[PDB]
Amino acid sequence: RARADKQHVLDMLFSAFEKHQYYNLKDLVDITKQPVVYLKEILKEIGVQNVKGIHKNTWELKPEYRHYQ
Repeated sequence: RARADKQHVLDMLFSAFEKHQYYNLKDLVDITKQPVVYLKEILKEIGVQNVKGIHKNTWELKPEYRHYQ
């Protein structure tokens, strides 16, 4: 089903995370005009969230169990 985008979308995340350890939702959509709700679900399973000074929305691929490399 939409898992094709999932595997292909992770490649885009690694490229984006390759330039910086943190990325907000707005930055991720510019890299992929795919529905955020779809991106958030992928980030929800392996991603993480962090609020900072001005509640900066950031996300990080949780590497705790990425057997895939």
